[PDB]
Amino acid sequence: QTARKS
Amino acid sequence: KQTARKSAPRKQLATKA
Amino acid sequence: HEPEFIGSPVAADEARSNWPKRYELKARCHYRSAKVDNVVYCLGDDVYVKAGENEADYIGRITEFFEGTDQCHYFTCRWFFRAEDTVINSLVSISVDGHKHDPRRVFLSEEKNDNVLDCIISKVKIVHVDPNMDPKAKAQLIESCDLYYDMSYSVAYSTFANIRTATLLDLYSGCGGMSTGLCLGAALSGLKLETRWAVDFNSFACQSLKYNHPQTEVRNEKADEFLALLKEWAVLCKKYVEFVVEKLVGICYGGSDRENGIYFKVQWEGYGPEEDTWEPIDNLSDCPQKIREFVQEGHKRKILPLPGDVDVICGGPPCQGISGFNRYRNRDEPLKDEKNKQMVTFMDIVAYLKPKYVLMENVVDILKFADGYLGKYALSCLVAMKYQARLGMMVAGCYGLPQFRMRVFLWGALSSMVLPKYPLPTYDVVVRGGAPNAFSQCMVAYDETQKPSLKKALLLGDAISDLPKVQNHQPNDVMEYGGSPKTEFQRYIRLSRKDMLDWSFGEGAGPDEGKLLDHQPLRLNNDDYERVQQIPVKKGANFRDLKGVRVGANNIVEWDPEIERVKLSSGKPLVPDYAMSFIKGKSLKPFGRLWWDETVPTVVTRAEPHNQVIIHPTQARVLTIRENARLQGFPDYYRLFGPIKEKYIQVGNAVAVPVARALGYCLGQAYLGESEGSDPLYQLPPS
DNA sequence: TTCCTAATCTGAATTTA
DNA sequence: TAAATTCAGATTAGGAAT
Ligand SMILES: Nc1ncnc2c1ncn2[C@@H]1O[C@H](CSCC[C@H](N)C(=O)O)[C@@H](O)[C@H]1O
Repeated sequence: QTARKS
Repeated sequence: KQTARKSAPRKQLATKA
Repeated sequence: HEPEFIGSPVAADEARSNWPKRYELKARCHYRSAKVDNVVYCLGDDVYVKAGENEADYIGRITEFFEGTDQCHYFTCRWFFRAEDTVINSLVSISVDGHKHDPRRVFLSEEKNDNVLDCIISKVKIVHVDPNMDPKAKAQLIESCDLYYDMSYSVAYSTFANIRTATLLDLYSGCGGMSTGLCLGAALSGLKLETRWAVDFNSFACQSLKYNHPQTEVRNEKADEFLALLKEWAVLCKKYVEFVVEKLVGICYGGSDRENGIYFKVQWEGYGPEEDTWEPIDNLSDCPQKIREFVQEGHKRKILPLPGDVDVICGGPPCQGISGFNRYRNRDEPLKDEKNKQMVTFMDIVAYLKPKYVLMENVVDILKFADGYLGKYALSCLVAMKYQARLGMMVAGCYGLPQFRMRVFLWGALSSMVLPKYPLPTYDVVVRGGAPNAFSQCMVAYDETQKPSLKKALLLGDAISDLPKVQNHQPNDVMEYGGSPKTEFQRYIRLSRKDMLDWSFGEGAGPDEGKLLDHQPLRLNNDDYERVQQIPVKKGANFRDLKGVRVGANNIVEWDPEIERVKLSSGKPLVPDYAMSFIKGKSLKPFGRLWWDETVPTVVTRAEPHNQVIIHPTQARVLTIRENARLQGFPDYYRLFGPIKEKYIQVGNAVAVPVARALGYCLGQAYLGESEGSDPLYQLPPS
């Protein structure tokens, strides 16, 4: 879906 | 009046004793 | 006023048929009721008795009313134990996640005493409470009296007792010898006890446990992190709720190089597993459906247990901060070292999960360090949680091992279950060590009056005469046995998985069938290597056999004046100075050679020859990892992983798997419902 | 009763790759 | 800074001598 890579 | 009182086989792990 | 006896005496021979040996105190006759200070007490009354100065008033139940042959007026009662009257003592003031010891909760015992009627004070209403009744039908009953008891206490093994799959959580699991033994013994007893979860903050121990148990969910983390992860896995199981994802791998709370909170491992679309990344939840907020899928399928697969999903919890919390080996311990307060507080964390997780059975294991100094503060703490945490409990001390060599490892084991069982016994010794042992005087009654052993013929005490040759020779540098994790097994113990230790009822790999032979695993010793540096080379191959040989060493007055080592300081090839002395200083210069341990007929009291995590006798009897090396695991009963197929030192640590911290296996058989018998009665000891069947 | 002695899932300070 | 090497305390149970 959608998220962050830090 | 006075006080009352409130009061063991050994184990054996070795072959003898 | 004078205490008096009330009513006609019991029939002369009826009193003898009820109390034969009373007719070492003899009685003229028996009665039924007695008055003291204008209150009549009948038989069976619960009574308060005057005790010593500063001592709380004793609590008893009257069993006879008789006039003594010395013309005195006696009564006799069997005592109720307060929670602090038991071995718990000062730790009656502790609380674990809410639960405290109820001041009105006593424990009936069969300990009896005779006193005079003048010791009696006033009646007390003590009701017997069934834990398996309606939970709110016990409330008003408890508040309708003065004291109450739901359990009996026995001095023998500190027993708190009542009046087919099963899941196991292994906390501080290590390489997994304890849980493996428990599962093996339970399978022998007819119970499918598996290990669903295992937590350990050492990575190589996790590697070993998952290798020998592929289906086990092994987590490389800490126990407090695991407990918080369970707490914040429950609410996701209740809610069911830069790049793009394909699936979520795992979940965690906190950890190394991370802050408190729930994190997910993420597999990103178009990227390999090497690019999978641990991420927080507030940064995964745009990924709701995949978190839903993860939570749902992990709940259906029970990757993490909810309260009620764990039937047995076993634990071997760190003893490095409790052992008599640690000369830096803090007796003044034991719950300062974190490794000591890990037992509190363990019992907190037990409180959160509420398993049917609990088995904590530690060493004997937990009953001696800080006068046993921590050990009793454990018992208290079980008693304050209404757990049936039991405490035992078991010697490893008594179950088929050439080593004398006395370990303390705390059984706990919910009141809906049967408290499991302790297995009697199946072997004789070479007694090397002393049990504490305050816990003499907690030694799991046969009494002196009766002991059947047990199998001969295993010696070291029975364990290692099979194995082929290896040098100081043995870099091979897998090799072959030089020949067939020689002794019965070696034949038992070379049994396959299915022959040992190990169902970890299902049917069909698993990995490393018939291979010799981890037969590698600690590679000593060149200096220690040639020091070992200089030790003679003889019984009793140690550093005192080196050049320039002498035994002076009162068995104290000195240097030989006629022989100059013997020097090694490196320019460092052949005989080290710490060898000369150790144990005020009176130790035989440094660079000691062990022999085939003498046992090893306790295998430890460090395998250096420096302050122990760990040198192989005929080879110029220390005992290999496989040999130490054999001394602790590990089956030969149980493969270890990691550096040689880490494998040594794994097998040295473990539980002797024969001990855990006997415990697992007892646990299975208690779990299925096959039990004899009140006896805390159990004789094992042929196994 | 004397001393010893044996025994304790090892840890920390220092020195050296 | 990490890795390797060197040294090391506090109790307590039992065991032989006498
Ligand atoms: N804070 C902590 N959190 C989790 N595990 C810890 C810990 N401190 C120590 N441990 C782990 O506790 C383990 C105790 S060893 C227990 C081995 C096991 N009973 C067996 O029979 O094989 C060690 O392996 C250690 O890595």
